[PDB]
Amino acid sequence: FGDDTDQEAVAQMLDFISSHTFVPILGIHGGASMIMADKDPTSTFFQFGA
Amino acid sequence: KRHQLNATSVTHKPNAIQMALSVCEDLISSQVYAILVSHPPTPND
Ligand SMILES: *[C@@H]1O[C@H](CO)[C@@H](O)[C@H](O)[C@H]1NC(C)=O
Repeated sequence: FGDDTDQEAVAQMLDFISSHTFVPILGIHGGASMIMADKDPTSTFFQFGA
Repeated sequence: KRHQLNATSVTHKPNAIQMALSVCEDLISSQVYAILVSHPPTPND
């Protein structure tokens, strides 16, 4: 996943999706690249941020 | 009556993705100002 918006919450949504769909998701740019504190243990969401 | 304030509600959905889809689809479309959320009787974290 890679977006252009600066909205942080989008990243959160991706993690939630990874919690339910059990599909790996990679952040690239924009909101997705924003690093969240702690993801759900079931979620398999990864990001390129720091 | 204490002192122009509508209200809407919906039950919990079995699927979290379906619950989120219903949420905005119904709650957001009505342009609400806040959402009241409570845990179901089932013991799901
Ligand atoms: C108040 O909310 C209810 C909830 O379904 C909705 O049906 C109704 O249209 C709302 N009132 C008005 C006049 O918008």
